Amino acid sequence: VETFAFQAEIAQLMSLIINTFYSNKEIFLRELISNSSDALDKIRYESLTDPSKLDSGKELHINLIPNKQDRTLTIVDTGIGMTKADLINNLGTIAKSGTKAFMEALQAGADISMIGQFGVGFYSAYLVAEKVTVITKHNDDEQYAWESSAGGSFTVRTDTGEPMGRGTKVILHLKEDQTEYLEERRIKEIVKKHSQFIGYPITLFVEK
Ligand SMILES: COc1ccc(-c2c(-c3cc(-c4cncc5ccccc45)c(O)cc3O)noc2NC(=O)C2CC2)cc1
Repeated sequence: VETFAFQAEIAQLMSLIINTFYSNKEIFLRELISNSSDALDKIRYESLTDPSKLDSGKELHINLIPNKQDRTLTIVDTGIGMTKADLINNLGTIAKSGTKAFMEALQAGADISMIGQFGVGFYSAYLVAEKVTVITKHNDDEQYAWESSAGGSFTVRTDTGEPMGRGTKVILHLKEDQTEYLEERRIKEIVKKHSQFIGYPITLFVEK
């Protein structure tokens, strides 16, 4: 287990998201679905010239998995997946400018829902989650677990859990007052309202 500090700007953005009173929290789901869609686009495109890249799984889709017992909402995709360098360095590097621009926009009146326009929508997860754990697997690389409860640091480790074929699994450990996002009807509403134009199947797993 290695522990890292977030880039300064990103840590500041996370603090703002966590501490600003903002009722329209449902936007987190659209942003995570959008990220999955981008990752799916990437593996789809790469497979067009190298179909062996789908040996780790041909289906390109997104599953939404609420679990009231664990108080978790899981967003799983079979996209390209992330490398160790993605988790430690690249995600942060490619987000820096958008983060700075988003922070400036906020100070100048813009509202939190604009976050996705700046390419940093992931961090809206912290509107509803006290901790986010992400398992990811890129071809020809190992499975990793990323995790953060904010507060300025994240961890990365090699994951010895159940093998994913390829893709990314975002596990939102929800805040006690945010359990509405574990309800079937609510998730359906949110997906229809914000994520109706995604080129991959989105499947809601109903709890038994
Ligand atoms: C918007 O920018 C990005 C950056 C990277 C990705 C991405 C994901 C992915 C990432 C996040 C996510 C996005 N942002 C921060 C995250 C932080 C921790 C864990 C997942 C994160 C996620 O929620 C779901 C995913 O399937 N998987 O592979 C990817 N590779 C790329 O796309 C190559 C740069 C081309 C998606 C969007």
